[PDB]
Amino acid sequence: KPLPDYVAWKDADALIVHSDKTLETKRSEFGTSIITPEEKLYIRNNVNTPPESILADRDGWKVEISGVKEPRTLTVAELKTLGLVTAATVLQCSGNGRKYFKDQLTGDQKMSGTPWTVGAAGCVIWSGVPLKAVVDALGGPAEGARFITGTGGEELPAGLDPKLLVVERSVPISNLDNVILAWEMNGRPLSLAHGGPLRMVVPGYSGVNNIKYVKAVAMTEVETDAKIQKTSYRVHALGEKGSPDQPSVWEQPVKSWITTPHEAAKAGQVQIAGVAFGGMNACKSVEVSVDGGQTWQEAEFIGPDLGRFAWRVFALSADLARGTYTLVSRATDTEGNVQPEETEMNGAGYGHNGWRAPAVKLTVA
Amino acid sequence: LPDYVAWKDADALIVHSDKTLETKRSEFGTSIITPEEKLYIRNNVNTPPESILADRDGWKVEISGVKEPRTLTVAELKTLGLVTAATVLQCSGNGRKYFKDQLTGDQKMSGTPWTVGAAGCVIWSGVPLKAVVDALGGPAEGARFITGTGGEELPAGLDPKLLVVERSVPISNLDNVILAWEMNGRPLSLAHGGPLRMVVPGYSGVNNIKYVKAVAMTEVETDAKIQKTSYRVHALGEKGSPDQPSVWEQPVKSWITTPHEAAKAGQVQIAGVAFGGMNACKSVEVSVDGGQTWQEAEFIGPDLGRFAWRVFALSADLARGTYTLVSRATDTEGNVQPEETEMNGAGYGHNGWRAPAVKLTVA
Ligand code: MSS
Ligand code: MSS
Repeated sequence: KPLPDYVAWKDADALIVHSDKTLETKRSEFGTSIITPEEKLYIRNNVNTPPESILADRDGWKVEISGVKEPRTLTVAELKTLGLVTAATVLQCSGNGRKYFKDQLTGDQKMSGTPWTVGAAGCVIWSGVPLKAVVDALGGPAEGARFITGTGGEELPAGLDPKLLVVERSVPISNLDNVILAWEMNGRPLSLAHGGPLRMVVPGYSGVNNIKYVKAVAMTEVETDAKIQKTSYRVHALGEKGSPDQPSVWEQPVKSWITTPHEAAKAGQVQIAGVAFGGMNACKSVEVSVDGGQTWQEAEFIGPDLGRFAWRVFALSADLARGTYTLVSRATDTEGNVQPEETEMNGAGYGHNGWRAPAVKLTVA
Repeated sequence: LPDYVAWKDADALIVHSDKTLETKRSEFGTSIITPEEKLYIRNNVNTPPESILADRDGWKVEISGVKEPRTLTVAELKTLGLVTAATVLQCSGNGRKYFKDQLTGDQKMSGTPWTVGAAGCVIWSGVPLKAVVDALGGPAEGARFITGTGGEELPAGLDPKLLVVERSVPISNLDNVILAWEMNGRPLSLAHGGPLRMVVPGYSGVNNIKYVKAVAMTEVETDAKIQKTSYRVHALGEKGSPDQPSVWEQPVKSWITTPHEAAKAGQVQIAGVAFGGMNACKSVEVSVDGGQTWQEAEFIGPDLGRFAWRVFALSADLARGTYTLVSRATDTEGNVQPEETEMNGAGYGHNGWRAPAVKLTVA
């Protein structure tokens, strides 16, 4: 399957093209430098990408800020005057790990959606303006405000109900201090593929909440009742419809997976590495096992600490005999949350973080 | 753009020569890490052919000056350890333009007139030299230097010492030195020293040997031209000689990176990059009036370590006019940038705060 027009610049050999809206990073392509190369970063769109014309005048891009004491519309040019913040986060789809839930289906049980393994995730550095600074410039939040609600800038088709298609998401207002209106990713102007010219980055939260080409940010008393917030991206049992009484895919859980080696290794000393994060919290420690979870050893963190929303690279130096190993990692966050062996089933297949499913088969020769 | 860097971003680079590409001041970004396609280039000799990347894991490195000396492949090196570190990769020439501006009368200085773009901050990943040396029994008794040899093919007939890119640094750097196969998450490019590079954190660019084919623990510095007489700190009109200081440790330095030319009157975000070389940057001051008044700046983004640089920013409310933006950094040991750097003949190691001032026209 060929790389779509809007991501022709990406690295075809590093990606699994599930659909034109769905590209997964290969497990062997994450690297050990923490930061995921831009041309290898995964893609997940719910609707078609806007035209490249929206990047012609980046500084002219408009964002309606409401739910504040002094509401008005500000340009990216203006936003650039109000502040500057840089932060590393784990950008991951709630769908990441869905394949593993599908593997657990018995009988006539069925689950739709992209069968992501581990490649629907990356760690990237964002740069932009803190939402707090933007809200404080406009007098602060309106009294009684409970949510940050961001609206994707895609053109909606005329005639149809906009709420059925709009990419609009709501997160609690306690995230205000963390939220970034970002125009830059990994040192470059933000690409169209990843939400340029401006993206609402919500650290620690799942991909869906990080709104590409954000054209509106509202401090609201209620969640948006858009389809994508009200019934979609909800955690429910098999056979249940989604509904707003259920937990939405917000905070990311503690998670990890092994990234290297991916298939083969020579007998003797082998460096086993991977990535680990705690979502809202930093990863405190990681254990690695070469025998599918029977025996565990403490791993070392590799590289610098990019913050509690980022991931760490970890490594275990293992001396291995000839054979077929089953490499798995189990991470713990700073609050004591640890990955389970398996994740409790849910109907849409969101938020997998089990350690057994994503095991790497290492043939040691 | 030359063949070996055709993948780079032409609009982000100033092409001085086929061996010399400078990053534009407006292209550093505020994410700390310098985009690979925008990273500067400085070669002393022609780049090897792209064929050396065909078999990366098969690339050979002669390790000597150890108890049990032998040649190891990149494949083997990958088994011995793993390390990741962010460093400031900067040419000793960076800032040479500013030294040339200080020349009076019939004084002359050769070399690329770099301003501030002969530098980047990048994440390396590879194997610690210490682990490689420990696997081979440790350093030979009496070893004083880490000497690395560039893998370029030398022309036959000519004295190899006149052209070889071979550099020596003190052995106290052993714990920091990385034999790196990866940069910013990707396999290391040919342009930046792939398939394997000797990264010496805190030291100037010249010491970070591309396509390293030999690493020796030696009792003496290599007497190669590039080490013995070149890259030495001397006065105007003096020849270089090995009694003089070599361009080793980087001094505390900074420069403003944004905005680069224009801004609207009112609130303006003034940002830049700062590092202490061997030491972390502790603090940065920014001035909008060419050094008459100073204000403390904030650090922006995460701390990538003592060898890296920090992004800093000052939020300034500015009236209409023409400002002169300058930054002055201090390291964790109290070393601070001077206004100007003492002159030296080859124009190495500029770190003054006045010369690299940005002219901001506020409308
Ligand atoms: N505007 C917008 N935004 C947005 C969207 C769309 O569609 N639109 N998607 C989501 C999702 S869903 Mo699941 O949870 S993941 C995800 C993400 C992805 O990212 P990238 O593509 O950059 O990777 O994004 C996010 N944001
Ligand atoms: N092998 C080799 N390496 C090498 C060389 C040569 O020539 N060769 N150069 C130096 C120098 S000098 Mo003055 O100090 S700066 C510098 C650097 C740069 O890097 P990039 O190009 O990658 O950026 O490199 C380094 N390394």
